[PDB]
Amino acid sequence: TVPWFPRTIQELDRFANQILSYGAELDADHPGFKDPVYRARRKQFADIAYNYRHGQPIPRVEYMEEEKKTWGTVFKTLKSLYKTHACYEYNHIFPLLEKYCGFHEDNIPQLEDVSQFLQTCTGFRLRPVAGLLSSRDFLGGLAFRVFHCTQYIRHGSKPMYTPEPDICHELLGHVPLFSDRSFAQFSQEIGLASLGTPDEYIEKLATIYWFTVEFGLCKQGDSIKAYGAGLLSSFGELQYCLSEKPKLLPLELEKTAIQNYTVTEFQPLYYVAESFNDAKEKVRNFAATIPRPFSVRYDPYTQRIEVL
Ligand SMILES: [Fe+3]
Repeated sequence: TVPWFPRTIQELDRFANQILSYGAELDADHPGFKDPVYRARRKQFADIAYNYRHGQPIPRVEYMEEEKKTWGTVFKTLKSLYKTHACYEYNHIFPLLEKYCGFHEDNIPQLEDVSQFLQTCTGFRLRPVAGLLSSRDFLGGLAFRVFHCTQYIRHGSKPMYTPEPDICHELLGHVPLFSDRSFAQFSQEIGLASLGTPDEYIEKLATIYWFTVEFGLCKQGDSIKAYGAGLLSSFGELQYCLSEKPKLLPLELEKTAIQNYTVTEFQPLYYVAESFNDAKEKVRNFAATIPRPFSVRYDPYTQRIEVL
């Protein structure tokens, strides 16, 4: 048989009831483990994601001074590297995010405002997400240009560290790239390639996602820059990734999809994309080889996937 997949954007609502219910915040080594206030705050954000329904505005949240401080520290520290380390598309949109979304050290941008801004850029939109979605569900949302986004922030005791994505990572790492046309298309191609795809191939696409959307390097003229969200939200790894230490290889999906990696240390190897249009073409070609008895297409006019 073929695994179920949403045919309409509203159907993404099925995902909220298929996440991992025992999150990282519950682990003994989590920065906020012993903090009961943090614990309740996280549950509060998880309840918002749980009750969220496609089409609704994303609830605004008054962040505490402590949380704004953690955001400020992360913002301030990462900002210094973007001009020289981030890909052109990133730096091109950041000023706009600062002007229209309140991307500033003293303020944590609200997801609703960021979502509206993205929608006017590429039709991408955000949906608050509780915890960990399976790769199949996470990738599936991209097909509709929907990005499942965390709303909670890392624990304040370790502002430069997070064992999971949190709002700083989503907004400083992912968001600026989703405002780029080609990137949006490229991201969506991965999502489309995952619809109704067999588990074994979902894993291949998750790995490709890891080496592009999360830890990708882009060719820029005769130079190289970072566009991966995991890099763009990592002070240490962002500087490291463009140094002489890591091994760099051309994005080549047949090899990239099988490549192992660990999410604990700096990546020893990175794949370099020629451009987002090219990475998009490569994904499309790779999707072609995935054994699926059907073809899928997204119709932005009706917000439905057409199955051939
Ligand atoms: Fe991420």
